[PDB]
Amino acid sequence: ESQFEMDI
Amino acid sequence: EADLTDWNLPLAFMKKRHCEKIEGSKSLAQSWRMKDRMKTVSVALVLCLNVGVDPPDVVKTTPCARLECWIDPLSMGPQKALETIGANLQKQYENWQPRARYKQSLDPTVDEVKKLCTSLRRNAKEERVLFHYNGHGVPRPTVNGEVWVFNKNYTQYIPLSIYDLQTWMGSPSIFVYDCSNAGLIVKSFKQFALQREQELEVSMKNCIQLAACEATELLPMIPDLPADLFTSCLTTPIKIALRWFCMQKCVSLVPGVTLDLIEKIPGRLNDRRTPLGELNWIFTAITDTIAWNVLPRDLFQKLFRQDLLVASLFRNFLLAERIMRSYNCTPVSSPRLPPTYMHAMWQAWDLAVDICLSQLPTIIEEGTAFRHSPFFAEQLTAFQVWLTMGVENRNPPEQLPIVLQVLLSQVHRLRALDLLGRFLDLGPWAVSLALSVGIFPYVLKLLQSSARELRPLLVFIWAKILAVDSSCQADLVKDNGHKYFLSVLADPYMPAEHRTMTAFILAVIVNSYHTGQEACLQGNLIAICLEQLNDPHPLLRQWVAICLGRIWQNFDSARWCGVRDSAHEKLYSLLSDPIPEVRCAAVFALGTFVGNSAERTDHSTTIDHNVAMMLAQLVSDGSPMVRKELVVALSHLVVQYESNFCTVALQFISVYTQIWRVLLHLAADPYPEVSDVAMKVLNSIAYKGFCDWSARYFAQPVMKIPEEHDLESQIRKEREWRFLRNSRVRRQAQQVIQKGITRLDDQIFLNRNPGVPSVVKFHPFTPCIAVADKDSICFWDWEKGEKLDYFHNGNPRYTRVTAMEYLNGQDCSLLLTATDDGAIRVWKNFADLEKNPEMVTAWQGLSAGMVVDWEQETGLLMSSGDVRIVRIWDTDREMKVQDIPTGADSCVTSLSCDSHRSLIVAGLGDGSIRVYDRRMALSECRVMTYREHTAWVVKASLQKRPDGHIVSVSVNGDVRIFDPRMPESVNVLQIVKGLTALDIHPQADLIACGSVNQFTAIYNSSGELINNIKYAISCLAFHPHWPHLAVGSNDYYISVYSVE
Amino acid sequence: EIRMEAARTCSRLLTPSVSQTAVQVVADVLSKLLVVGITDPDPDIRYCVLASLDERFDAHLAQAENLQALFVALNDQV
Repeated sequence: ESQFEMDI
Repeated sequence: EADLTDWNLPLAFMKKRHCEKIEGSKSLAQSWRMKDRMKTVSVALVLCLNVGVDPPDVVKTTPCARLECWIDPLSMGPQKALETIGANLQKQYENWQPRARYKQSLDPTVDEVKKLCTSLRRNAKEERVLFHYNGHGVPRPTVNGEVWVFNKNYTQYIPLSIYDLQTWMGSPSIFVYDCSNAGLIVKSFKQFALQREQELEVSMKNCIQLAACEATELLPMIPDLPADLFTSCLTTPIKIALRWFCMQKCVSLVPGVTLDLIEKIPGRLNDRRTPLGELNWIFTAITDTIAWNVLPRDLFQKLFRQDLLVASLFRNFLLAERIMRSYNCTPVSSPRLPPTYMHAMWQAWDLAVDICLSQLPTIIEEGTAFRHSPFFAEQLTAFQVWLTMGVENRNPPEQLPIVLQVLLSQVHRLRALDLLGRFLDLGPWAVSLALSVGIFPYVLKLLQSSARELRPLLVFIWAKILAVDSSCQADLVKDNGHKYFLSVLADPYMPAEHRTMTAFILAVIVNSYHTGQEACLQGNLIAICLEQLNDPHPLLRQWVAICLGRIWQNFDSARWCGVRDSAHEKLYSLLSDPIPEVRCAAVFALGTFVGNSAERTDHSTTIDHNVAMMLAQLVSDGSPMVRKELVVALSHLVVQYESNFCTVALQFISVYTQIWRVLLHLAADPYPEVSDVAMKVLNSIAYKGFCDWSARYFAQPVMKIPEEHDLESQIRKEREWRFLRNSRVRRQAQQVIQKGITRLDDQIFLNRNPGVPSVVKFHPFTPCIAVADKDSICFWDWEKGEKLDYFHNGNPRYTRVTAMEYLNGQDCSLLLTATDDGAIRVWKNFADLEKNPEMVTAWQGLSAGMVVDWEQETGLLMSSGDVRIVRIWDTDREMKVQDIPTGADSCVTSLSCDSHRSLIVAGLGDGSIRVYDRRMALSECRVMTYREHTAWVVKASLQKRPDGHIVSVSVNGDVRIFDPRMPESVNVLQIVKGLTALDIHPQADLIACGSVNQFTAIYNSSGELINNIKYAISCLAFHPHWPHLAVGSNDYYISVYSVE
Repeated sequence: EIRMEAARTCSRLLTPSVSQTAVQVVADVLSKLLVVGITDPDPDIRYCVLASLDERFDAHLAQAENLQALFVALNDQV
């Protein structure tokens, strides 16, 4: 889904 | 003068300027809705090169390093070479998209390619497929794009053309051509596609292409660079970038840096804390920045947002252009981009690289800890500096794609969120930009973050987003979302401002999404609302009520629960709030409650009946918003009560009768919109909003500095000059008073009146002559005598104008015009009457004609006298009326009040003036009976002087001055004999009496009368400040008399 | 002579300016001064205009557009 490996 | 003349005196309809903003807003383009989701599925690796075979086209040299995938085993023999190179291309493409289906083909021929393309099409047909040609070790392509297959024998060649591949590759696809003259292949491909599309008329627009260099030029041979320079640039940007950097710098300013160190850099390229991951992080930010800042929107979305792999390849393509330029090669692509390698941003890249390499010695060498770069901090600083002036009529910031990705880490995230919030103060403009660039799905993911300290920012951000993107269909609610904001509002310790914003967010969620109207019930929002009614914050109470109403809408179970906890009664207790807005919210919520009763009746019809009564009393309220929302709520009630009005309407043509009385009173209100809507509701029954403003508030900018706090504002200067004008006019009047006054034997004004001058009034400044007829107010310029326009009052045939006044002695007052039928029509637009005759409003003063007296320094308005009582309206709060039952027996008088105390005078009745102090209990109303005028009293009034005598006129003409504390102590003059009225000017030794004939009579306080002034009489009016007498004669002219 | 002495005049007149309207006045005048500082064929007026850009205007010179004008100024005949 995300284009980037986000940190939640 | 202007220092005190600028009083803290608001206008009674000042709030109208805010209250009548019953409006919505606009939506957004919403380009973020990436409806195209076509992903890539599979990849084909066509390694046409034959190891150890030198085509006749080429003549190599000793430094022909033929590295491909950084691996040159011409020593190992052909088979190991092919195996290793295939494995390495597999591994490299996996780094950008692990999930694809990879097929290899090393030295194919024909049926291999056909079978591969057929299998690819069978696996998927809509999803794109990647394909690339190596294309080394084979002859140069022809004008037909022919490509030489070999049959395990270099002489046994087959030139496959483009058409066969186009036929085999029909689905959407990406092609990459690492040939010498690849631009020839692309050009011939587009020509062939044109021919195919023409035959289809007897696939284009579904094809992406990247080419190594132009048709008229060949790839270079460099001793140090890989032979597959284009492939490496598109595939492994960092290694080639650093290596080119070390080889290309003309003068090195960082000695010790060498390729041995470059081949030993510690990191992973997927850990932002490590050096290499940080360097990728900077690289990605810079390239996205350039791409966003040079292209238009649609191309940007197509290349950088639809697909991950396409975005990565173009991101690397820009670096490929930069590097290729220095060796006389222009890469070629499907839809062309503007030339980008002059952009200033590239300099930043170089600087960043240097800093890392500047410490690469002594980290590898000795193990010293790695230091982090200042790049993102500086970019945030630049963005802030742009914000500090933040004008929206210029370019937007260049750094916005950088802060977008600063949000994705966990180091600077708080500061980036703060700056994004400041950027989203701000207007729909900033919201549109920040929406188009992206951001929002990442914030939706942050909603699920465990960091509660992120709560106040996110709320505010969302408080703007839903304020502008009101049409958002609640993707947050799907991933909890609503529950998160429920828990947010559940906090009592959170500030009232953020609680109000969370209440608005919950209101929008319930309004705009049906499953939101279910989730509000799932989490028990009704109880939380009823708890939050106990807060002085006005908007929070309004949103509590609006949330309750919207919850009750379209659900009977919610309505039942509202009954269960006595929600409607607690809401009814909200109707004691002075603020009209909160009471409008309560009215709306109660109307929705009854409307969603669903006519279940049971016992709750009684409750519904009570709710009708709960609103009926509010007919006593004069507040315009409340009146309008009352007629709206009564529509929401009669939607159900029309089931039984079919019988009861004959009364109009218990509860239903009172509803008819309510709707008829609202119909009878002079206010135009309220009366019109009430008449529509009455007609609809008989034959058979503020929420928008409140939501509109949030989308407005916050932290606004008023115009009047800007010292050089034109408003301040204009106000000061107007107040100086008014003060100097009053000072001229005071000079006239102080220098001594003679008989008003001079003229200032004399002009025709179109009709009866029934009432005459003026300003306590430059006194624009206002005169009321039966059904209009006509104006004349006073200093010059020029006649002006008139306002037609719309009075009935049985209605005159009985009084006039103003709502300010210093500023742009609204003229009140009080008529026989209890109505008051109001407008300040007598100022520049020739230019702006648009009158403002009207309302009901009553429920001796009608007379109004405004208490300027208390905010009250005293009203008489068709009723026998005194009606005290308050206009600076809930617009209610106090009913004072005096002892008068009929229509009373023109009332007056000495502002030093709460002293009121009244009476045209059975031979007495009734004077009382309102501070006494208002159920006895003890009145000083002034019985010296036993005849029918006329015009009881007060002296505003310190002496404070009571003025009285008889019907028989007796004029008398009572001591206020002794009715027996009186002074008697009896001047109105053959004269029509009386008018004292307490600031001057002037008292006018008019005449029954064609002259005018004036007399001094000692009684000295003259009867020969000529410049019967309906009206007499001394100016409030000038000692000048206005005569509204019965010959339908008006004249002003002045001191000589 | 008008250009020289009146550029000096405006440079002195914006000593006291700083409310929002004053901020807009400062911004507009600085734009009108920077354009003269670059484009005017006479060299002396360019030199004097660039010399008059006192430190007190730094808050406006840190904007991007004015920085671009200044960075163009680095390469010149004089």
